[PDB]
Amino acid sequence: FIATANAGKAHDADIFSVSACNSFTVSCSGDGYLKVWDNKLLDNENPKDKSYSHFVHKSGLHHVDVLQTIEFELCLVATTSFSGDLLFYRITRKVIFEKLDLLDSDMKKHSFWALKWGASNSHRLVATDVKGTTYIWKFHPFNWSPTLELQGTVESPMTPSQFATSVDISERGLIATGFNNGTVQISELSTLRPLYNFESQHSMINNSNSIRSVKFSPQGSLLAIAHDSNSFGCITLYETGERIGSLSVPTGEFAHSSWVMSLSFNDSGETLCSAGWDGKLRFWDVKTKERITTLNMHCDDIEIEEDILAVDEHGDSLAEPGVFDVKFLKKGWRSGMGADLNESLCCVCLDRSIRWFREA
Amino acid sequence: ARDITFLTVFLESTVRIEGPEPNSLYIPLLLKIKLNFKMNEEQELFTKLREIVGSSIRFWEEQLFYQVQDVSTIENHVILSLKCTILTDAQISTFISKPRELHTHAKGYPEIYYLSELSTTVNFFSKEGNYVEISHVIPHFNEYFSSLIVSQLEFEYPMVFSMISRLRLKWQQSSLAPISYALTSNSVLLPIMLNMIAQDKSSTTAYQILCRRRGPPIQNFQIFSIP
Amino acid sequence: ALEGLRKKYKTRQELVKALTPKRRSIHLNSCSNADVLAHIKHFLSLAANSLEQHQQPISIVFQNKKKIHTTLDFPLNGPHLSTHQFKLKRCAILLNLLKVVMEKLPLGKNTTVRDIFYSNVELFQRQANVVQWLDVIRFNFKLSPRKSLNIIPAQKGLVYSPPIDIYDNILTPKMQKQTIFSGKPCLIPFFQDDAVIKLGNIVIVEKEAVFTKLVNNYHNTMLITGKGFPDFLTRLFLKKLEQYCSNLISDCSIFTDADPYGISIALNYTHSNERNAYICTMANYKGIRITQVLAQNNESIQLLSLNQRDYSLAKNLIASLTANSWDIATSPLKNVVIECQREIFFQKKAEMNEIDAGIFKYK
Amino acid sequence: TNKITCTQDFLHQYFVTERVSIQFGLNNKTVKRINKDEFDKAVNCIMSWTN
DNA sequence: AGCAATGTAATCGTCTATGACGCGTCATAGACGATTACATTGC
Ligand SMILES: [Mg+2]
Repeated sequence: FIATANAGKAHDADIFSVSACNSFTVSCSGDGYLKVWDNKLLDNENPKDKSYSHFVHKSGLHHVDVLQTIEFELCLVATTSFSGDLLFYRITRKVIFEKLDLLDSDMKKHSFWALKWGASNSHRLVATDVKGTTYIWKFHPFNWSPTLELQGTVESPMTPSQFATSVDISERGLIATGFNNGTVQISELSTLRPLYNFESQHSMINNSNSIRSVKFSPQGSLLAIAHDSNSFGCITLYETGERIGSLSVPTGEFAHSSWVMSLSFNDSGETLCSAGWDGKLRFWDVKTKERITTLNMHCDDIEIEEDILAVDEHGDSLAEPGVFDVKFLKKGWRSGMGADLNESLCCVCLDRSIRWFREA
Repeated sequence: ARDITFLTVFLESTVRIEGPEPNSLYIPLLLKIKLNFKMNEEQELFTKLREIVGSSIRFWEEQLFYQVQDVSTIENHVILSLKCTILTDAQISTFISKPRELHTHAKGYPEIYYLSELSTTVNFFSKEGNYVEISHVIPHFNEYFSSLIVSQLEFEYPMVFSMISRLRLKWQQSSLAPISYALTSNSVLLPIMLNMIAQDKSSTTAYQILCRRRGPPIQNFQIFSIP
Repeated sequence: ALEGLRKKYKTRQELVKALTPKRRSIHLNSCSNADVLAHIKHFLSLAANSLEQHQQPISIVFQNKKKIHTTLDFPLNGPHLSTHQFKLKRCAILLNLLKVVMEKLPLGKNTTVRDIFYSNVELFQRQANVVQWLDVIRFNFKLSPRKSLNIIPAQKGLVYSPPIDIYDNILTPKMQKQTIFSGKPCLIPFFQDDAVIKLGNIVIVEKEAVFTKLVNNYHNTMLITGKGFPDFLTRLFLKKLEQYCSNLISDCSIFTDADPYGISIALNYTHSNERNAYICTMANYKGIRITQVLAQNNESIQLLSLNQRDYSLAKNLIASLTANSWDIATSPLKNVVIECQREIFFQKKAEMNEIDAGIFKYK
Repeated sequence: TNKITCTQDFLHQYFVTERVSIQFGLNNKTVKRINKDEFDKAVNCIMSWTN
């Protein structure tokens, strides 16, 4: 591909996640630092200038989501710090971080792990806790006075009360709640009844088999699911539940040589992004199920020489860094040559670098 | 065979101790509740009253930590056989009797006066006469015994009929020996420390009524229910 | 009897005063060996006099360690009932411990807590009871826990130094000096903090099972260790090493498996909370972390999944470690906090029983 | 003494709650306490009714 | 195995609702939240 702007030593803890809504490249990180990287950057300048940081929590941030709508210019940011809470933020423009706690006080009693916003096409979000419950809210902006009303009481099917790792929302009505050991439950929006809940088929021999991520495909029929086989990562698709194969590198069959950490579907469902801890990215055609290309990740690719982080705190050489997340920026979101017609990609490596990429 | 009769108290709408003559603690046999019935009756009446008598068994067994043996009519009488469970023969021998011989020089010692069956019976009168009406004679029967246990027969016989003394001892009887074994170190404080657990008046349920009452339920105290 | 007595004493006030028997309060609290023994011997005697002669209820009163009035009496003077009132066993345990301490004090030879518990198992039951009541007694007389009342912990941590001379003053009042031998896998019996140690790459191992493989292989690293959670004598030994013979050693490191328990053990080794006497800030943390087992799993470890209790412990260990400290980036507890952060989100522990390789060797 | 005072009568003079008597269960306020001379006259009337 | 950690239950203080007395005020008690002890976990 084409290696566009990046930023090394962005944060200092671990930068765990990234999200984007055209204007922004919001990315929570380790030591509770939301550092919104304003997306519309010209010339070649690194995005630090547009880096409008704001201290959030001392505990630590893993996930981050953000929803920009077209009303009024409402745009919220949702983080789920390690201590178990829902930190929301009104992002409005030098942006000001104005915290509106639109939740209640009797609900902050358990640790919510991941969340996903569902746009109105009726804005919703789901944020499952570390007990198993798949909580569902409903947004009501109205005059600034939002109220987030709870409706979801989707209990944990697999026993007992294990780690609800992954979260998703279908375009129409479906919610895939991946668990710590297989059992990616499928539920419905307005009935609160779990539909067909399958398991990872290749579960032979007692070993770790988790669900690192689940992500639906645009129109809402595909159910590509990542998992972890012992010390190897794979990909398993479904239709919204039947097993229809498994992505694998040419050579058991594995997509990567390590854990598949995050996925992403493009605008209309032609490509997949397999973010692996091995140190590279593999792109797959959904219909055909071959790999399109391989994208190596290197620490020296950082444009600023002082921002290169090739040695860890302890003293080894993490030259090939893990990739905690990879996200897609839709048609016309970036600024630059061919930005309107080309889709864009973004990744956050383990060497504390957030790197964007342009379609080519 | 000392005999005590309570003043005749009847509200409507005789303890026998087989001990020598005398500060002394009383204990039950090893005791009977035996009331006669008359209408100034064994026929018909008695047959269900017996069962109503058996209705008290919960209070006798779940509450007071006793154990029944038999309920068999003796002519015109109901036997409510009651053997002690907290203070068995071995326990009485170990506590008050065995250290009663070695340490004769020690004073402040209690004399045992065994308690036998008590029979304070009052024949109530009802307008019906020949036939009998029920479902209010149940509270009528409960009231007398509830009043008798709470008020009089518990401030001077704690060990034989009290509710919150026997339970306290059972809670503290197991650890009663090391305390004496680590204070005067032979055994001598053991025939008295049992006469001090029973000789406190703060443990009576009368005190428990008028206190702050922090723990919400205890001592249901509802006896002789309907069959 | 309340019948015929209620007319003398009226209303709920002062009737509880009448029914409550007067309590002859006895102060266990408020010092050399003779001074310590005098109070203990007087206490038992004056408590026994009330029971034997005056038939007056005793009430053992004392002030325990603050986190303060507390009372244990006989015969449950307490009003109504409190399910907690199954506590005369604790009073008997306290009395028996006082008797045993007073009896074994003049003998002049320290006896272990385990020996005391084994002597009378029926009443003491779990050794935690004896351990807690010993500390209560020590604090109640203002006796310093460092200067033990002739009662010592049973000894835990073993060493594999390839000398380690220990010197001490032995009471009986007299002072005597001794020398204790080492050089093979064994234990250093005891030395007070007033006593000091000498010496003739330290590797801490917390599991003690992986320890007895590295002792066999040995591929001159004096190999001081402990067990799961360190005993008091082990931290005392490490502090004495750093305080008298710090120069000779270099780069001592802990080595714990990457569960929340392992990092908690390393923390309890390295950094303690508000109350601290011996902390051994010397030690460095180079333990086998999450990013030291996954990055080697290509050329193997069983791995595991988080339990509900493990996650709760690791999250609690994140609230504390950084509550007052301003910044994660620069802090003495940066590595532990970031490691626990990774382990919480990776959702997999990494026990160390089979990865044992040349990691222990520095370079 | 052998007066034998009723449980009912005991509460009413002293500190009453009328709620604590529920779990304690001493409450049965139907028979009521009967004074000795009034008891004698009452039982005489009851006996005279029978004829 | 000496020394930890935490979850849970029990107790204690405080707030508020209701009843009683001389429409407002005071007393009482029931319910809620906070604090601590015990043990069931764990190397
Ligand atoms: Mg372990």
